Amino acid sequence: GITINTSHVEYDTPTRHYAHVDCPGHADYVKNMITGAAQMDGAILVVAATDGPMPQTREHILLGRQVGVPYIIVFLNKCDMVDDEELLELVEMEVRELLSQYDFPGDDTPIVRGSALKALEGDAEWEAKILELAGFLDSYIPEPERAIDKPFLLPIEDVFSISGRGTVVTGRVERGIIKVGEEVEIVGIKETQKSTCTGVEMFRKLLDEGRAGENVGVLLRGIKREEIERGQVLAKPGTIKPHTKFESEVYILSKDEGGRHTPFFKGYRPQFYFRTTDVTGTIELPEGVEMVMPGDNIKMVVTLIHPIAMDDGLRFAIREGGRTVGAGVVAKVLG
Amino acid sequence: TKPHVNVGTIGHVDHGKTTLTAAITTVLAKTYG
Ligand SMILES: CN(C)[C@@H]1C(O)=C(C(N)=O)C(=O)[C@@]2(O)C(O)=C3C(=O)c4c(O)cccc4[C@@](C)(O)[C@H]3C[C@@H]12
Ligand SMILES: Nc1nc2c(ncn2[C@@H]2O[C@H](COP(=O)(O)OP(=O)(O)O)[C@@H](O)[C@H]2O)c(=O)[nH]1
Ligand SMILES: [Mg+2]
Ligand code: NA
Ligand code: NA
Ligand code: NA
Repeated sequence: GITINTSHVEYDTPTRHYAHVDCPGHADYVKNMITGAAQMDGAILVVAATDGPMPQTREHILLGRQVGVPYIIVFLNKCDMVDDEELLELVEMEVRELLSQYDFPGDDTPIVRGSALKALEGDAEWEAKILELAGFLDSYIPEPERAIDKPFLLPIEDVFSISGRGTVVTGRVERGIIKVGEEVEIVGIKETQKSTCTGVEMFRKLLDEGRAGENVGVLLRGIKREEIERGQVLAKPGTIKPHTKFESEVYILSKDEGGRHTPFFKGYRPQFYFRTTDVTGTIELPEGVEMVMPGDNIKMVVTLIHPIAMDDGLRFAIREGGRTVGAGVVAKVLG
Repeated sequence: TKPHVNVGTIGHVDHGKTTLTAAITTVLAKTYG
């Protein structure tokens, strides 16, 4: 099992409540960013003015882009140690160039020069820089799109045939909302079919609609139990398409996490667990990469035997006989 | 009521992510408590 090491704190600005996550070491940042163990609507990139950008500075920006972190604000730290406006502008420039190298808008990125330590000590000059950072959290990061406002999507778990009412599929609304009368496409594994929602049920009782986060049953028109299966998803028509090949960032569990004990090479054929089911696939390692050690994280191009409904940001587990040995996130659909 | 937003600190080890994390918490509490 993946070991998740985190530090959670919450704080408020007059207009917003923030759920902040901080991690100990680089491996924690990799794991937690790929698995979605903390979803960042925005990340605060801390760069010590004394060191300037360092290896994990680059890797976290790179990971951030690959896993979908939409915004990055920079807090140039330890400025209490650096009194040289020119040195500070040098570092800032280095940071903007780095952000741009990975498609973040370096030029438009807020960069606050501060000292977390002296601010923490009660020094008013520095506390002001913290307030400035919080201002950018408020102004630079837009109100995130709530689950209910996204197009409907429900990972199908079970498939029932019901006495005279019709075919029923169950699962948790991952997002959006489904109402009786709305159309729905059944995507993945087979050719996309279409149908109509003639009823949403929850706790035995008939409802008008199902909502993100709720476990419901969806009665479908005309479709028969044999035409639908686990791994497929119900979605507002035209919002998600099935794909077989994609680029992804994956983290391979370490030995201590109960993962593999040896590296795997090209030709490794594991199962990719997407939402509800396993699907075998073939892998392509990045140029120059010959093996993947337990604990490593790499960009991996995957080709599934059977299609799956997916879009950038979709999480998946890599497994060996039902046992998890890796975690990944779709970075880019290829087709 | 209030909009909820998820954020976090990324960056190289020892650059001050944990210190910044505490600093944000204490300063916002003393300013907007
Ligand atoms: C008191 N001082 C501030 C702490 C410390 O002694 C540290 C150290 N290297 O000795 C930290 O790195 C320390 O400053 C630090 O950075 C810590 C962490 O990053 C985390 C995070 O993010 C999540 C869970 C646990 C930890 C932690 C226990 O390693 C934190 C300890 C922090
Ligand atoms: N001078 C100075 N030291 C700082 C500042 N912020 C953090 N430090 C020190 O840098 C070291 C590492 O800080 P820490 O928060 O643990 O870094 P982290 O590994 O990124 O979480 C500690 O000794 C801190 O006291 C700062 O603004 N100024
Ligand atoms: Mg830390
Ligand atoms: Na240094
Ligand atoms: Na603010
Ligand atoms: Na070899």
